[PDB]
Amino acid sequence: IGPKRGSIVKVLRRESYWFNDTGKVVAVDQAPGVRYPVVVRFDKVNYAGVSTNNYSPDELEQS
Amino acid sequence: EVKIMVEKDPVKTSFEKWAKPGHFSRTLAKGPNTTTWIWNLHADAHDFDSHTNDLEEISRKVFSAHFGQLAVIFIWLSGMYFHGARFSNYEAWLSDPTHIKPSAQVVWPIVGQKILNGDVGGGFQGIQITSGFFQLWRASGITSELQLYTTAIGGLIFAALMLFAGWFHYHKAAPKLAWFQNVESMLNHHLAGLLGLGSLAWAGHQVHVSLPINRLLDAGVDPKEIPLPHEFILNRDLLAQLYPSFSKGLTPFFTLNWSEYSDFLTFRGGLNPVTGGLWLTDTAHHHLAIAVLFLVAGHMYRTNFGIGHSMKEILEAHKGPFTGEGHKGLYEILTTSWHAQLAINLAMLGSLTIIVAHHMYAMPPYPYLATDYATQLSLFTHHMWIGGFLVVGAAAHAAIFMVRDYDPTTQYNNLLDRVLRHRDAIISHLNWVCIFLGFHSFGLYIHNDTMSALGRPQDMFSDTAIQLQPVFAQWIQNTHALAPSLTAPNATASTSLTWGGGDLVAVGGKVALLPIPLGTADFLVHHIHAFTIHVTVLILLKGVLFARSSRLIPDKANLGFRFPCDGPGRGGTCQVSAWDHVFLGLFWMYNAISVVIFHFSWKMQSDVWGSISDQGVVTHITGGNFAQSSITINGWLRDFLWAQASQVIQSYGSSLSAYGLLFLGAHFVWAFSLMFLFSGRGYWQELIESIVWAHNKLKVAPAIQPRALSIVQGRAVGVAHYLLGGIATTWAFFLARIISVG
Amino acid sequence: MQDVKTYLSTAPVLATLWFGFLAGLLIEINRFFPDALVLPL
Amino acid sequence: WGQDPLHVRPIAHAIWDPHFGQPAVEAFTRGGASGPVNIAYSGVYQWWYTIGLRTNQDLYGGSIFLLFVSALF
Amino acid sequence: YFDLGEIDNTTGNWDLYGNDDPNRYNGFQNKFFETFAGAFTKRGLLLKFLVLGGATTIGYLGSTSSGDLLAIKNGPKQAPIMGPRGR
Amino acid sequence: AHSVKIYDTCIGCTQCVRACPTDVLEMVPWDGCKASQIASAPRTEDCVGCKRCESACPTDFLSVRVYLGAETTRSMGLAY
Amino acid sequence: VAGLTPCKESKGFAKRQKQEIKKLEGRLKLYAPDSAPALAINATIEKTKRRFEFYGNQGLLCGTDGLPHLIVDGDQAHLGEFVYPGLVFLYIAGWIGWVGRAYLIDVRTSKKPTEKEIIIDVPLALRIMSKGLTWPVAAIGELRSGKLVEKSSNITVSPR
Amino acid sequence: FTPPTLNADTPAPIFGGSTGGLLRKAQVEEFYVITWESPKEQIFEMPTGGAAIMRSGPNLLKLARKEQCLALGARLRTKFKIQYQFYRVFPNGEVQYLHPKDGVYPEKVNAGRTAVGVNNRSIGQNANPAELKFAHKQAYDL
Ligand code: CLA
Ligand code: CLA
Ligand code: CLA
Ligand SMILES: CC1=C(/C=C/C(C)=C\C=C\C(C)=C\C=C\C=C(C)/C=C/C=C(C)/C=C/C2=C(C)CCCC2(C)C)C(C)(C)CCC1
Ligand SMILES: CC1=C(C/C=C(\C)CCC[C@H](C)CCC[C@H](C)CCCC(C)C)C(=O)c2ccccc2C1=O
Ligand code: SF4
Repeated sequence: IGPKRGSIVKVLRRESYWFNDTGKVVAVDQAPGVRYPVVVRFDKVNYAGVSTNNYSPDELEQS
Repeated sequence: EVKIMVEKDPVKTSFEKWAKPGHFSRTLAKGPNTTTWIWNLHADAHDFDSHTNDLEEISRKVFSAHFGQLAVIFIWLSGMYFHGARFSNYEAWLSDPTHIKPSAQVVWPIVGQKILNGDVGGGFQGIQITSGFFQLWRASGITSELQLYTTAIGGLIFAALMLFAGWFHYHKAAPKLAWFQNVESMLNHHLAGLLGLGSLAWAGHQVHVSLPINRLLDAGVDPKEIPLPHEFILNRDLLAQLYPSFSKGLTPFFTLNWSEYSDFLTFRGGLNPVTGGLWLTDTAHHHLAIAVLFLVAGHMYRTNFGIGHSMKEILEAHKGPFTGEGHKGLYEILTTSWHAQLAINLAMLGSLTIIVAHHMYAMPPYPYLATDYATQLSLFTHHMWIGGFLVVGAAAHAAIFMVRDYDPTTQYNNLLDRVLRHRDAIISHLNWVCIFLGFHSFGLYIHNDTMSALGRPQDMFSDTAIQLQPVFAQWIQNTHALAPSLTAPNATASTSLTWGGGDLVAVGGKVALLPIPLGTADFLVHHIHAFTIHVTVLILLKGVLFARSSRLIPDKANLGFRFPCDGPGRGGTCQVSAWDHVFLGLFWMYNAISVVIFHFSWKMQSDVWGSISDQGVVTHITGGNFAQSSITINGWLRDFLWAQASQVIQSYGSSLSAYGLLFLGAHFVWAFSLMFLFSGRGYWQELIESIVWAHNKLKVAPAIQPRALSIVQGRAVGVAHYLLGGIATTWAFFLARIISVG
Repeated sequence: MQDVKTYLSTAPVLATLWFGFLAGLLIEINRFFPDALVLPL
Repeated sequence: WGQDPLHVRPIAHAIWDPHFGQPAVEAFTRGGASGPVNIAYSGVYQWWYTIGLRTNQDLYGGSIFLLFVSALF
Repeated sequence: YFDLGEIDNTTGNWDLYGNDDPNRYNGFQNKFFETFAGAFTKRGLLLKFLVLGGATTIGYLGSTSSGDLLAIKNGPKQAPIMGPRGR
Repeated sequence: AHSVKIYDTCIGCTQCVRACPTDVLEMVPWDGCKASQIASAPRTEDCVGCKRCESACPTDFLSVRVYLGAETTRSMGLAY
Repeated sequence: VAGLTPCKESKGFAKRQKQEIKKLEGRLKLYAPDSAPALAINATIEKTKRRFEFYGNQGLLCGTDGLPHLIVDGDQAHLGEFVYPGLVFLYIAGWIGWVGRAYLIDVRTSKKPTEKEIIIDVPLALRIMSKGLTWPVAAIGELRSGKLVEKSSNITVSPR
Repeated sequence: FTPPTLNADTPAPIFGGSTGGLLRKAQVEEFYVITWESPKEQIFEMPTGGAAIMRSGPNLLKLARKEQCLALGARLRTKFKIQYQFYRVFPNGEVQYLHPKDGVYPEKVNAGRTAVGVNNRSIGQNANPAELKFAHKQAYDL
């Protein structure tokens, strides 16, 4: 599943720090039952200092 | 076992570590990602314990940082002697100092600031200095500005030597950990080599240079025709005409005929009536005695020659039935922790600076120090602020020792473990005596304000109302005035003029010193002082004692020193940290030291400083209003904060108008502090998010993400502007008022 | 100069060198053209 | 104050303070009063004068009427 | 120090300064105090007459006080101080 | 007392439990992440409310969330 | 204009010139006429007389306080009080805003974009600080081409 | 998992006494007893403030708060390799065993425990407070 590994996606999740921000997909989990399989890496950190977050494919579009 | 352990070239002298800013910390070595990285870059710049876990490299960093500090102080002294040499009227002031104000700073005529070059006297224009360098150079025997220029270039040479030694003891030959752990040798060479030989060398200067030049300055001799300092050493008959005891020529020293040195080594006491400053025969006997006493005390500890003391053997033999295994491991505290030694040294240096402030208004060591009231107020005020800052930093590094260097395995059942074991009793009884002092001093002030407001002057605490005379101070001042007759025979006069031995010293028509009265007002303001010092001790000692843990947070030592909080839990854990107790003790140091210097300024402008006319009448600056107005807050606001501020606000259009500008800008920095102190991070973070949105709209977003300042950083910025603005307010008000009326 | 000029290109040094030049320029404007309240041009 | 609104200070209410000394009783007695009183800086005298109230009985009747109005509310 | 047979002794429920002496006075002193302080026992009764008795005793000497006893009942004893602008 | 809620964005990184100073959080099995575990708050009546778990949660936005509600002697952190 | 006399014919403005030299002349009375501090007050007097003769020659308006007041409405007589040095300012302030905006675009397309803001690339900076000279033609040029503003779909927006 | 029973015969660490110990909350509300097995005679930092010599066998320590048991417990889980458990003791005599509930620490996952307080949605799918006016339920507990 997922759009593609190594692709550029835009986050549609409202409560994330990287909403409407360009991110790079580093891992998509193909195991069933995982709610947020797509792991997206960002060039900028959030207030917690991390750049790695998991999103569903419904919360991302290819840009 | 004491010997030199160094090793050669630890780190290569390279600029590749200058280019990477956060090289010392592992978190900052990855580069910036937010704007808080810049603030943690400066916050962790000097924190050498957070860089490495090796105490050897930490101690080398501290040693070369000491050398860099010494280089900065020698650059500063080079500047102040170069300003005396080129940009001062020191020869003009030295011709006659009772009419020409000390000035050593010339401004450039650019934007209207040339009005700040005021008429200080002697055909000179410049900023009137209040640092006391002119009286210090008069006490040093400096006659010409060529000597000031030579001392400036010599200080520049020593500043280059401290920079070379700071490079040398980090990059060429840096000492190892057991070299710094030889504390017995360090105390032996600081007591004997530094404070003993330093006092002996300054005693030799005050025998050969300060004493004959300052004796000729008391005779009205012009400093251009006074012989140069080496002429007293060379022509010893010229030195013998001022003191006949020099005609014997060092034979009474080795034959123990020291009383034949009674011409130039005296125990007089009091002030020179010509100048208003202490005698240099007493200051030379003082330095010779503290040198023959610090050199004796420097031969106490055991280095490697057999004789001496192991101070672990001193400590471990000091154990009592109320403590048990006390004083044991404190040597391991004070040789493996830099912060514990920093706490003790900072407490002694701050308390010592407070000793310096009191022992300089009261026993003025320099000629024409007392009668130049601007110098006395600025020197007392400066040393009180430095002393308060250093004792708050003493409690700070005490708390950093607890959170980062206190090992509980090595400290069982000693003094420190038991002090931690009953810290609730210490803080609670300190809390009780602070509340008791707060009512019994400030509520006494509120009572005086209330009955003075209600038209009951007899229901107050005045010298005319219910009296509260300080009978212990009024007895210790009589004990120090009636001392020379029986308890201290060999004294010509008394220690200070402020004791009660008469001797109304008039220098230049202005009062140097006289007997200082102590009444109900002094009792009230000394209980204010004891209260404020006790509350500062309460916040600071609470932060030291509850740095490890509390009843609230039992894992507070894992959270560190500069952490904001645990969170909104347990009702709210805001400012639980020991850092936040240093942060609040900085405010209580502001309160304590500001009331100390306010009591100082009003007490000596009302009861000491003034003028003497004919037939022995003394008119003070604010005549006799300390005994009646300094018992109410309305008098403090009215006859001190309003009447004496009538020269800082109408100084505009004059040479003292920069004091008005910095008075107002100091109010600005204080009200700017209240922005950081009262607010919090998350509001400013979301406001910065709106500003970042406006930057994203116009494609001017920085990659270094704009962040609000941290909670510890916001409190630090707020307390820095609070201290800077309030201290600069008092600096501007003091240095406008006492220059204007002095 | 692969790292000395990198240190010289840092944010505090370049702020000191620019504002040293900036306040150096505005002082020297305020010497030859002082008390300037109205731009005549 | 209705006889001379230019040279009479408007009195708010009397003061009964047990903590006054004799200077405070002698100094707070203003407006030709029999004791220590507070001078009204609320502009109620100017208001009640302009609106039509002249005597103390009219103000007392207004106070009873607004006691009745507050009781009704 | 935990016992599971005496829960009060292992938790700090100690009479640290208490005494178990039954009596130390005599019968003549004890019968005098309980007779006089017998109408002051009940909390609801004592709170009633202390409020009602306390309101009367402050209104009595507030009103029967003289000029020398309290300055607020003395009144002015000099000419009034005229303010600025003729007010 | 305090209500600690775990959301389905959790990755099972366990550091919310490791940061907990009153043993509120525990890791139960789950099927919605690679670690196959989610946090839960059974002893939420023991929660002081310190939000150390929210400080240690790397998920944006947070998976553990503490809502400060009614506060009792557990959540006030008193010893008297 | 606005009830203000011109400063060349204002009696209060000439009174302030008279009482400023008189303050400085009395400062000169306690110095030698050839001394070094007396040359500074003599240069202060000539700086004061240059200032008052410059304010009256620019058509400044002086009130009842004898002080020059600025008319910022956009009067044809008063362009150099606000309009002329305001356009001089906004050109310089837009120069600061254009070379700081163009530097961030030039370092966003880099390997480490955050190390180029703590350590500012001076050959990259100085090649666009020259380019900030012609910035109204480049700001409205980017505004007309759509490169000045970013579309709201690519802008980080906090939720409602 | 059978919970361990408090023995009430193991002795205390050698401690000189502290003022940070049990106040009257121990007497009327609750106090916490932590029991652990030691390899040898060591010295540990008391969470009430101070240092005590811990015994060579089992140890019993009386604490006032649950946070004092974890602050002690995580101290002797990282510095020392000591497994610990604590209890909650009430003034009536009931001892409530508290941690670890399954016998294995809550950082490690166990199949016996169940998910409680877990929401199947995220924070952004929580309901607005305007559509939940005047109800016992709130935006997160449903
Ligand atoms: C030019 C000669 C030279 C060079 C190339 C080096 C090389 C090195 N030094 Mg240094 N060192 C030297 C001279 C030299 N040093 C001297 C003179 C001292 C004595 C102070 C030392 C003592 C020393 C210490 C103890 C440390 C090093 C370390 C460092 C490394 C980088 C630190 C850094 O970022 O520096 C750049 C630093 C600065 C630009 C700050 C200098 C501040 C000076 C002293 C002035 C401060 C006061 C000044 C008036 C400002 C006041 C405020 C102002 C607003 C008025 C690097 C290997 C560090 C290291 O290897 O650890 C990882 C380390 O910890 N050095
Ligand atoms: C008799 C020898 C002697 C004397 C005079 C001193 C003097 C000093 N020591 Mg040192 N020290 C010595 C031996 C000595 N040390 C021994 C044996 C130990 C090893 C156990 C130490 C280890 C030690 C450390 C680790 C540090 C010092 C520091 C200090 C300085 C005090 C801080 C200050 O501002 O003072 C006033 C300062 C001055 C008056 C400046 C004087 C500088 C001149 C060049 C003399 C210093 C060189 C040398 C010590 C003596 C040469 C004598 C020469 C005049 C003929 C001062 C320079 C502190 C410091 O600032 O580090 C740099 C510091 O913490 N000392
Ligand atoms: C002998 C002096 C001494 C010693 C060795 C130190 C040493 C240290 N202090 Mg400090 N401390 C002392 C005395 C001293 N302090 C005093 C005087 C205070 C009271 C203010 C404290 C309070 C204290 C606390 C509260 C803490 C330390 C900490 C630090 C550590 C690193 C701080 C750092 O990186 O610098 C950073 C330097 C700056 C940010 C520079 C700012 C300077 C001040 C705050 C503002 C500018 C003042 C200036 C005069 C105004 C000019 C305005 C103008 C430019 C417009 C280091 C161990 C910190 C730490 O973590 O320790 C391990 C910390 O948390 N200190
Ligand atoms: C330049 C500029 C500007 C201006 C500025 C302003 C606006 C001002 C502000 C300011 C204010 C409004 C105020 C301030 C104040 C100041 C101060 C306040 C300072 C100080 C400093 C110092 C350094 C100090 C010192 C000291 C000390 C430390 C201690 C003792 C005392 C003293 C004082 C000596 C602007 C932005 C326009 C533009 C850009 C540039
Ligand atoms: C104002 C404020 C901020 C915001 C403060 C900020 C963002 C610091 C601003 C520092 C300067 C002005 C910005 C950086 C300047 C750069 C060096 C760029 C130079 C531009 C000009 C200064 C030349 C907090 O973060 C805060 C946190 C906690 C409690 C109170 C507060 C608080 O009051
Ligand atoms: S810290 Fe956050 S992401 Fe990690 S297990 Fe706990 S709730 Fe899940």
